[PDB]
Amino acid sequence: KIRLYQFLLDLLRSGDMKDSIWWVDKDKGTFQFSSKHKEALAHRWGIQKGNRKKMTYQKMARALRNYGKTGEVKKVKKKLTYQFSGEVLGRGGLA
DNA sequence: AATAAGCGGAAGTGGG
DNA sequence: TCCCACTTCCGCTTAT
Ligand code: NA
Repeated sequence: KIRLYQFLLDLLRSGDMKDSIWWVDKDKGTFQFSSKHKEALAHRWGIQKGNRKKMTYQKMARALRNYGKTGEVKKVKKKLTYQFSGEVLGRGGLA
């Protein structure tokens, strides 16, 4: 099963949910979710995973928080805004 | 208050 | 056994 950070990077590449998530500074890997449309994106994550319950943005963000220590995704000091690591960005484009 | 978001411990579930 | 990679639940805090 795909990892959450990869699901998000792939969405940003495809633009399929551009009203729910977007790059802020793609060269730096900063991205942001829509206040009003993030739940639809969270629902898609849960369905992709086949989880028992309906996924919510809150649960998805709780998972994102666990990447802060290992570094794949860090929370930036703006609402609903995060930053991928250089490792995630480089390996992603190469893959 | 109403609404929204942030913080994050802890217990539960997957798939090795 | 026991970690992976989250998921789910819960109580608390901050927004300015
Ligand atoms: Na605010």
